[PDB]
Amino acid sequence: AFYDSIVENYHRDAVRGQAYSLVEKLAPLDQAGRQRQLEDWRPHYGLELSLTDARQAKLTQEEQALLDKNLLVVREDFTEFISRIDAGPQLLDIKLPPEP
Amino acid sequence: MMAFYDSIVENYHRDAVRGQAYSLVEKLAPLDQAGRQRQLEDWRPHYGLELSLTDARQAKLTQEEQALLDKNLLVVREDFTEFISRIDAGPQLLDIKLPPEPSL
Repeated sequence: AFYDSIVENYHRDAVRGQAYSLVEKLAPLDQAGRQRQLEDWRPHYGLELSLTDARQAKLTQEEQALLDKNLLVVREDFTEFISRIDAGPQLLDIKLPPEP
Repeated sequence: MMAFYDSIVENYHRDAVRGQAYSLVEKLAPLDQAGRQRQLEDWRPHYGLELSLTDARQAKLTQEEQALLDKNLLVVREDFTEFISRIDAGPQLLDIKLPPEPSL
């Protein structure tokens, strides 16, 4: 719907730079290096950070098509963001802080 | 309880932006003035946020807001769309603005 598109694109815009900077540090690292880098960030981040992939995330074909374009997949009422990291299958998951 | 509502919204936005600001400051703080400007220019084509440098004079910070910076907490402004962050012990601060909002 039009509301959904505009809000989704806005949050895409608000988070794409954040995702870029996290990916820029994660992409050169191996699997263990990525997990350690996530643990290093967590005491400084209000966002929930984790690694995932299309199977663990149950990505639809439309969502995979976004990742092919290096666009953020937006889920969970505009609070979860999934980013391509590189040419490989492992993805970055970013969640906004929990609400009170 | 709507009487405190602005503190809930402020703390939420501070929580959502504090990590972003930390990662930006980590790159800016070690750099001299030319390096900070260069780094900002390299970031902009990858960011939907507006990124700039400011200080307490040109931001017209209140004492309350300077008190937050002294604690390395984000100053939050402009309908929770602008965030000002301490960079180091110097006067130059980081200004972060969310993307333009849609209009009816």
